Amino acid sequence: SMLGRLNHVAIAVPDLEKAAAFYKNILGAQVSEAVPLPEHGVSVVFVNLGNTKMELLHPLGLDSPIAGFLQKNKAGGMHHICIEVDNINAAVMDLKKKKIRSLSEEVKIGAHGKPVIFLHPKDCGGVLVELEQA
Amino acid sequence: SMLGRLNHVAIAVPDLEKAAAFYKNILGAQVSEAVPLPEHGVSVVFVNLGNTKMELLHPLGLDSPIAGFLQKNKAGGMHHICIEVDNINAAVMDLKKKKIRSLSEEVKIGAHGKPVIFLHPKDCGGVLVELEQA
Ligand SMILES: [Co+2]
Ligand SMILES: [Co+2]
Repeated sequence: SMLGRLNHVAIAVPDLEKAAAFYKNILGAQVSEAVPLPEHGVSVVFVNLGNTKMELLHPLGLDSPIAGFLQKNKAGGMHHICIEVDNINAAVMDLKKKKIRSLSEEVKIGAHGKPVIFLHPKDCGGVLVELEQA
Repeated sequence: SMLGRLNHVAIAVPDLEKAAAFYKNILGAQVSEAVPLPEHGVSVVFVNLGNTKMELLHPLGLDSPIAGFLQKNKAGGMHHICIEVDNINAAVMDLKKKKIRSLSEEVKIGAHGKPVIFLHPKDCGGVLVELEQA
């Protein structure tokens, strides 16, 4: 099938250090060191749950894509899910053909250095969905 | 005691049939029939992504535990993540000993027929977390 695995659940957090330490030292998760991603305006910590990852995100620089989310959601919150696709270009053409209003039109290189597209919550799906080339 | 896999990401949706059909017929996901869970005050559709599932949730009756979420988030939204643990009782005692204010006291039987506990976003972790016995 075109649609694949859940690659990550992304959580925006107001304190990346504290969030990472909670998963690591309270819950006993496998947690990475923080990685700055300046191109993407965030810092990330990866929580490896074995089957998938949680990405803990915090703004990096004054123009972060998640800065506005953290003003609304001061305690942090679930920000998006990311599901893999076998072929992102075939997937974009298909979704364009289906004429869905949530499609974000332009394929960009995402935080993993692979092409992605975002579907906003505009067709009953209920969540921001990042689709990433597998 | 030891933390395990992500069992599900739960999404609250204002229209369960519309959300299910989006995943199935727009994204090409494997999607269950809607299952009412009256004891838990919701109806669920399971989206099987192979590595984990999405549980799409809609209120069933008046005092649904997600009814209040759906008033705040009219388009619906990510409601919780569920992570497995090998021993729910051990985890509850460990968490009670760590004195974390996110801990929700009562072990209940969840929709999967397994004991669960919830931790709220009160300790820098960013999301509602359900822990469920493996
Ligand atoms: Co992402
Ligand atoms: Co759940």
